[PDB]
Formats: sequence, C-alpha cells, structure tokens
Amino acid sequence: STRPLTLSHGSLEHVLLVPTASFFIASQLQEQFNKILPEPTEGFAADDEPTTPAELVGKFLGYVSSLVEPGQFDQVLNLCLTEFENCYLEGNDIHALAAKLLQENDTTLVKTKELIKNYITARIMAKRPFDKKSNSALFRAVGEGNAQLVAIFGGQGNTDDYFEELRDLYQTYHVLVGDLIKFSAETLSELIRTTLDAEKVFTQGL
Repeated sequence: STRPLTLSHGSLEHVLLVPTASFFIASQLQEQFNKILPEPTEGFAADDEPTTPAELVGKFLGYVSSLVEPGQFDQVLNLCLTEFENCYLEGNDIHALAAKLLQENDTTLVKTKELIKNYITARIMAKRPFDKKSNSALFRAVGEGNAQLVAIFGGQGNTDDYFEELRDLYQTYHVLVGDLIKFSAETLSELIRTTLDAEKVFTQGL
C-alpha cells in the first residue's frame, strides 16, 4: 500500500508514492522542508529556489541527505531517491539530465550544479555508491574498440580564476572529492612545514 505525497513550489509540482509505513515521517519532512524553502516568485528567477519539478525534487533529496547522518530517514531517502531516478534518470547519468535542464529548461548554472550536488550527496549518503559499472556510450565504444581516448591535462595561463573552479568542485562534488582535497591540503601543509623556507614564500599560508 502506497499513497501520494504532493510537494510543489509555485506552479510546478511533484508527487511521491510513498508507502503508508513511512507516510508520517515523509509528511513531517515535507512540512519542515516547505518551511525551510523560500517563498515562490514569478518566473523562479530568484536564486536558491527550484525552477522545474526536477530541480524541486533534487533540492528535497539534497535536504534529506543533509539531514541523514550515516536510520531515521534512510527509508524515505531511498524511496524518493529511487522515484527521482526512475522519473528523470531513464538509464542516463545525472550530468546528461543536468545538460538537458540547462538547454531545454530555464535553469541556471548554479541551480544545475546544486541539483547535481544534491543528487550525488543523496546517492552516497543513502548507502548507494557508484560501485555499479556505468554504461556510458563513450566507454562502451572504448571497450569494444570503436573509440580511442587520450587524456590531456592543462596548466598555467588557461584562466585567471582557477580557484573558483576548485571551489565549485569542492562544493558541488564535496562528497566525492572531499577526501582528495583534504588529503591534498594536509600533505601540502606537511610539505610546507618540512621545507626549510616554504613559510617565507607562503605569506598568507596554504
């Protein structure tokens, strides 16, 4: 037995067919989620709000994932995450959907990045890593030999604001590259400490 749970932000709306066993926990999460959510505006042009039903559901996923601390809301997180995947990820990855919203729908870059963050954070938090091998067309072609891949890594002079790109990586993919960035920070600090004159070069620290 399952029943509808309607969540909307302005004209756009969505329905989760949650089971009756966790309907109460889902409903209270809905109530406090709507309380947290900012009020709708015409066109959804204001920042930090959804613009499409996909964006709204993904915001709810990210919010529930933040509230989850790896059992209280794990079942509802898994249920609504599966609903989101079934309705919007028709076998495709999150980034293809993100590009689709960016192109077809009136979605901004920050909203798309925040949707991606919410989905990935929910996926990792709900004991659902990406251990399953992906079926990307490019890598399938590589496996069958139809395409060849050469990685190229950039360097200096590409941009004057590379740190904003580091910041967007740490933000959007915090759960993924957080271990990498923490490891890099600690080893860089250790290298500065061990090096004789590194502190002099690093006036503002690292």
